[PDB]
Amino acid sequence: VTREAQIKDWVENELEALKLEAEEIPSEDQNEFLLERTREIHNEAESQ
Amino acid sequence: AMAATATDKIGRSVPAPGKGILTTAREHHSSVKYASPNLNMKYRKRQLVTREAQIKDWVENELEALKLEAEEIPSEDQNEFLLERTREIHNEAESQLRAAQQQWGNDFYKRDPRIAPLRGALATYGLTIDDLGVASFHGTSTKAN
Amino acid sequence: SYINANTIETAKMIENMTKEKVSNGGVGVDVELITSINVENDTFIERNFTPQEIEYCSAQPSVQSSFAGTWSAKEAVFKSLGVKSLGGGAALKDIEIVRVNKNAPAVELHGNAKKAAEEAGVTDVKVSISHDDLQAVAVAVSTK
Amino acid sequence: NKLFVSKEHAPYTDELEEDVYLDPLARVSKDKKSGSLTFNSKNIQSKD
Repeated sequence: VTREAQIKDWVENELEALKLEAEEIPSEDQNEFLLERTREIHNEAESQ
Repeated sequence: AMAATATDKIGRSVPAPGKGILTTAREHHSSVKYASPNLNMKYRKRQLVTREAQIKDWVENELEALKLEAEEIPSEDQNEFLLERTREIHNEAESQLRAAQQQWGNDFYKRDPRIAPLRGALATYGLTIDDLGVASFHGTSTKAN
Repeated sequence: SYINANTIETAKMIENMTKEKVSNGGVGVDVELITSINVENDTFIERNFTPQEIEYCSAQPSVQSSFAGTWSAKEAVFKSLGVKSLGGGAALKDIEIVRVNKNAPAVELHGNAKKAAEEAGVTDVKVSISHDDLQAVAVAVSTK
Repeated sequence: NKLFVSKEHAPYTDELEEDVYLDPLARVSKDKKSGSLTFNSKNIQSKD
């Protein structure tokens, strides 16, 4: 239950950091960056 | 690095070789515009350094709680409680550091369908598919093989 | 087999803070995992260690386990004082651990860490260190 | 006397054999015509 809280926190901080990497991408083709890279954070949250 | 086994398809020829070991190079390519950060070792190492801090914290809080359980024990035979139960927190600290290493170092690619077993195996030492130097062929001197 | 040398020291260091030595004194438990110490990196080692602790730790069998033993004592003292910050970042060079070969480790504290200790009411600062291949635990008591 | 029914064909054709082996997410679907589970080329290296 402790370690599940830590993973919840971990996902927030990688969605904050994925917002701060999507801005530098031109907003025409940042949809396909977010689709690729939220799926990667879904996986890493599942694994943990 | 890797060691696999595969069968082939529906047939009626037991000595006929097949293509079934191709599955060691199975990966998804639908979404191959931007590089997966799970392959970057710097990233993977950053996540481990983070999780190592959390385990350091975790050990403190179980040594605070082991002090608050040793008091209620008569001080004659609390030595044998501490020996037994610091050793148990040594183990649980080791398991968690190994499990974190297993997750970012060794098995980063086992639940990523965009990384082939063959590619992941070599990526765990910073090798690329372009470093597989030599292929040792079964090479039986048969037509089919 | 089961109860190794490291479990005797860790059991003895949290048997010296189970309400006997800790009557009227702020206590400080810190562990640091061996792996998180980077010896080859010279920015971390120069700014957070004295020339007396680099000369000692470098000459030991397990250089990375000995730096993690000392680094844990500096984070055990820094908590035991009670003080939150020593101005800006963490420069724990000021808190020195003089580890004599086959001798209990001494704490001699200089600079801005000495001032906030004598101001808080701190005469002597004890510290204990057990270190091995994984964890490096450090207990400190600070009495008047 | 039909509990046992030999398959005559694989779920893939010899044309899709390699494309299926290489996609970890390739699954099998009821074929409208034949009524039997096969790999369709639309479900191989598919964004969905």
